Amino acid sequence: NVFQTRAGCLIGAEYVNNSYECDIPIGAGICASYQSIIAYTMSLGAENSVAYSNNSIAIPTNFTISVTTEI
Amino acid sequence: QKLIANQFNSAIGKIQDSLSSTPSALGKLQDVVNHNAQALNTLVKQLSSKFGAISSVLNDIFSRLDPPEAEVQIDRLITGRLQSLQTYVTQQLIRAAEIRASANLAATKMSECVLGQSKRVDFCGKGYHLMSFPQSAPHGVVFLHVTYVPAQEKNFTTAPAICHDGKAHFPREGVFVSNGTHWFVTQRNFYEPQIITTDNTFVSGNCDVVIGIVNNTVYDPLQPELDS
Amino acid sequence: LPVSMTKTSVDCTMYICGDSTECSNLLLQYGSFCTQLKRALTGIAVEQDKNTQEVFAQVKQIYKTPPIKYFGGFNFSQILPDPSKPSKRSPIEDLLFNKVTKGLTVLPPLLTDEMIAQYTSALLAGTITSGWTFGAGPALQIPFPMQMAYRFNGIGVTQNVLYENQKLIANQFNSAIGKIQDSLSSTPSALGKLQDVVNHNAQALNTLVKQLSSKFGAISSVLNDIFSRLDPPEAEVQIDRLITGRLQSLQTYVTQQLIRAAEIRASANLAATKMSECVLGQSKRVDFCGKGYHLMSFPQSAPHGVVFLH
Ligand SMILES: *[C@@H]1O[C@H](CO)[C@@H](O[C@@H]2O[C@H](CO)[C@@H](O)[C@H](O)[C@H]2NC(C)=O)[C@H](O)[C@H]1NC(C)=O
Ligand SMILES: *[C@@H]1O[C@H](CO)[C@@H](O[C@@H]2O[C@H](CO)[C@@H](O)[C@H](O)[C@H]2NC(C)=O)[C@H](O)[C@H]1NC(C)=O
Ligand SMILES: *[C@@H]1O[C@H](CO)[C@@H](O[C@@H]2O[C@H](CO)[C@@H](O)[C@H](O)[C@H]2NC(C)=O)[C@H](O)[C@H]1NC(C)=O
Ligand SMILES: *[C@@H]1O[C@H](CO)[C@@H](O[C@@H]2O[C@H](CO)[C@@H](O)[C@H](O)[C@H]2NC(C)=O)[C@H](O)[C@H]1NC(C)=O
Ligand SMILES: *[C@@H]1O[C@H](CO)[C@@H](O[C@@H]2O[C@H](CO)[C@@H](O)[C@H](O)[C@H]2NC(C)=O)[C@H](O)[C@H]1NC(C)=O
Ligand SMILES: *[C@@H]1O[C@H](CO)[C@@H](O)[C@H](O)[C@H]1NC(C)=O
Repeated sequence: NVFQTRAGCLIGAEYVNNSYECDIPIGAGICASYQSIIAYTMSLGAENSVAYSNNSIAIPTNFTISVTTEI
Repeated sequence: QKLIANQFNSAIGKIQDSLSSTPSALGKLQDVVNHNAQALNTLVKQLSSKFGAISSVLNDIFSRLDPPEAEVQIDRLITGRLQSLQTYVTQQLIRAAEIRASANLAATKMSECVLGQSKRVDFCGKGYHLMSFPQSAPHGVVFLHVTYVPAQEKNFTTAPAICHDGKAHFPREGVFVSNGTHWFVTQRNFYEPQIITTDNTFVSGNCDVVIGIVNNTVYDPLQPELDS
Repeated sequence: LPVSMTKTSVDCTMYICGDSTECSNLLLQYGSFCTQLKRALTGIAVEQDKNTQEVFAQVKQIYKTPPIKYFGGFNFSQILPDPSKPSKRSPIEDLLFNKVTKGLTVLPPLLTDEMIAQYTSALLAGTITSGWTFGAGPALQIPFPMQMAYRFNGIGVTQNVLYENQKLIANQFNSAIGKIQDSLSSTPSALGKLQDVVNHNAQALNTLVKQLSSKFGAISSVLNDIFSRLDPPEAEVQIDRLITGRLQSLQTYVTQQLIRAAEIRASANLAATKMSECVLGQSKRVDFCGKGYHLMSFPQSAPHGVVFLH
């Protein structure tokens, strides 16, 4: 398994078309992870198209109380 | 009130469990401790370096060589150890400046999140900030940010203004929404439809200027009183 | 605002000793200096990656603008991505990109320019289609005129003021966007901060390389020349003087890199705060998100930095 990347050439992992969140940063948008060891292009996030129109409004009908920690 | 209290209690229990189970969340203070220990360990270990001299033991250098050359060797040892010590001090100064910046940020967070409610978005956690709670930790502080998060949204048809008797009525505090046949005025962050009256709307101008203005009646509370 | 500098790494033994093994053996007597240099540079690199991540990765969703781009007369073509352009960069972003130009290595950044462009496009789509609601929870759509009426009401001006002269406000906004594009394309020193970052890095590297030709009080600056013209007993002295000079130069370089990394980290923290408090919401802090009463801000990606349109 030999893969050529922008940061260098990586030996020991195979490139996978599937995209996951970054696990071990490599460089130039490529990350490696252990599922054997695989290399992939990191995914920024899940796409979400907002239903925009000039006469539609979305109003929340409920709420949730959230607690988060900052260190 | 009961639902909000239950949600708050469940959230606190969940936070306790999450800290109990996730080790990597509390990694910043551990990194501080590791950095200090590693720097001190490296400084100690540097003592066993020859620094270009023949021996790393100072008294061995005195004893095994003549003083004319032992002095040069000891000068090399002394300058090497001074270089090591000043490198340690410089790195400590830089790290101390970083920690001072972090502590200033922590004090600002305390003042603006714990001692009051902050309108700054994302400063006191994700969502609309309600209140915060401080907790002490080794070499640091932990904040418990309580936030309000909207949920279960619903589609509505909205209009900038309502045209009535040739007058344009704008929402005093809320927005105009319609469920398909009737129009109501509701507050922006929570769905509470209400009858559009003259008490929760204000009039400004005629209907030929506003774009998207729609036709609907506006109830007047006073009319039934003098009707009788 | 600058966000990150270039991730650089140095080969200690290669920089100081070339291809001489005796020089490396002599260096082995000096302890773990090269180890400290490696640790410092690795920390700087991961710090740069973290700076970019904190500044730009503020949303967990990738929002898309609707195909029908009519927002009540407001023209956003100058800041929205250009599908015709292969790089999918906005015209202002393209102008910004155009206007900014051994033993030593430069590590590529973790996030490519396309990913940062996608982040900025997601931020713009979220702040255009959903107002500021997407920064505090689920994205709730709202017509742009009503969002702008919200923002006018935020600064103490009633809704009717905006609704009665919407067309004038839209024309003023479009003219302002055109003027800011022209001002960026005309004034050459507007982007001086990022260029100073690039120039400082290049100058530091060039000075470090140039220092390698200094005699440092020895008879020659060439290592093989000394090893070939002199017998050992004074050769150790000459080589020791050379290698101690080169450790001084390298340590000075690392110290300045650490200080500059701290400065860039402070700038990146400021940029992240500005993103959160001006792009994801409306700020009442005066002179923080531009001169005057703040309405909304638009982010634009730039080399080694970010540009805010207040
Ligand atoms: C409000 O209405 C819009 C459109 O009527 C909804 O958007 C649709 O969502 C479905 C679900 O994926 C898509 O298949 C459609 O293509 C969307 N339509 C448009 C025009 O984008 C939206 O989901 C509704 N909001 C809620 C909360 O139900
Ligand atoms: C808002 O959401 C809460 C939950 O987050 C809803 O509370 C639930 O109500 C149903 C029926 O009343 C109960 O069966 C559930 O056990 C409740 N959940 C909890 C956690 O107690 C509440 O009903 C929602 N409000 C509206 C108007 O839909
Ligand atoms: C929109 O909401 C209004 C008020 O909530 C609805 O009007 C009422 O509808 C109920 C049930 O259909 C009737 O029993 C009432 O008599 C109605 N009130 C009046 C004053 O007419 C209306 O039906 C809703 N429209 C839709 C499409 O759901
Ligand atoms: C809202 O109500 C006004 C007043 O009835 C409507 O204006 C009328 O429009 C019709 C047809 O366009 C004209 O023949 C009348 O002379 C108008 N009356 C006045 C007083 O101007 C208006 O069209 C209504 N809006 C909508 C969308 O139907
Ligand atoms: C929005 O702005 C763009 C450019 O700022 C406008 O595009 C111009 O359109 C006119 C005529 O339609 C052309 O003569 C110009 O050459 C165009 N400029 C550029 C840079 O392409 C556009 O018309 C405006 N309006 C809309 C709805 O997009
Ligand atoms: C909203 O936009 C659609 C198409 O983009 C247009 O047909 C319609 O007239 C617009 N609504 C108003 C009130 O202008």
